[PDB]
Amino acid sequence: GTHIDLLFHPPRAHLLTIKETIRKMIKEARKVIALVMDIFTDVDIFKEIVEASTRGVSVYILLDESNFNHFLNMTEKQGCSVQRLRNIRVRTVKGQDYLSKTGAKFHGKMEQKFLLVDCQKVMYGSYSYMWSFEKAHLSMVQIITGQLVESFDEEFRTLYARSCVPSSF
Amino acid sequence: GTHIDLLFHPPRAHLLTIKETIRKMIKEARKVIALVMDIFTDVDIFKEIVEASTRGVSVYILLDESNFNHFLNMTEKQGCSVQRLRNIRVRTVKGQDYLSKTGAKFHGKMEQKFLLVDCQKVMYGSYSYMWSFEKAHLSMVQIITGQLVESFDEEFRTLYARSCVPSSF
Repeated sequence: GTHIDLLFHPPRAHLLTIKETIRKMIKEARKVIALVMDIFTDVDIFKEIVEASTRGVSVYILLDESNFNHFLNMTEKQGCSVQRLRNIRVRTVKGQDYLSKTGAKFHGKMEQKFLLVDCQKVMYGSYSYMWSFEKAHLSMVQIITGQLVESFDEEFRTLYARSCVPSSF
Repeated sequence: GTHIDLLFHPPRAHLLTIKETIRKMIKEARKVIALVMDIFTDVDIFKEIVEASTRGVSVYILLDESNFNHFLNMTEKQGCSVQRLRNIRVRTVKGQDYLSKTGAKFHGKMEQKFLLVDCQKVMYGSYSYMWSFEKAHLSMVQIITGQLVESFDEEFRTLYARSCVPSSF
């Protein structure tokens, strides 16, 4: 019962860019937006999420811990105190704990990127929400509907359980 | 007309790790292995691929250009002259050409990775073939069969057309 389409950046035969398709998915949200992302500095996509939250959509954002300050820096430059928006919850996720050969205890990264809307549609792939993925890199995503979406919902709830309030907050 | 299973690292409720599943896909190859990868330094996966090529399997490897010398250094340290293996072709892919803030010319990265075997099975996701994805990071892949595999074959041929002989050769 699963359907999958592919999109590329730079775009191939398809009408819309990956970024235009992200904006469409957020505009079409009725209930819930769930986002897992490694680096998030794109102001246009951020503005779309904030607008969704003002019309009553619940928004849950999970960001890689080591890159969180880039998101916080962007929201501040835009004049937005995001921690005051009650309809948006932002939390951070760490990778595995490991020890370096000088004995220090480090953690790695959450290497995971997907957008899950109304428990009904997913965008999954290698595109991160930053300028370099518009101007510099080659990337691809899947647009997913049907039974497989339930597996992405289960993984989002598992990462949300692991996630923490950001230390800056 | 497409079936998809999810695997995680660290593993969840599945018997094999992602790396064990990669080795199994390569051992089961009968005709062709097509790999797209951003960084490749895992000696164990490299040895499985070489073994497949001695079996008569045709192997095509596409690597991100900026990271290529990490792969070359690993093969040399293992005492392998990968140039000499006629059944393996290794080529590099560049991202988009762009101009930086200061006007310097750079190219971006190929942010893509997937393993395509015998034109009938794909592993697609965020796992790279390096130590950090075993011990430090969280990642996920899909095992894909059915009609969508043709779309990955088409994209591999398009990337192969774009790709170049590595400058380091």
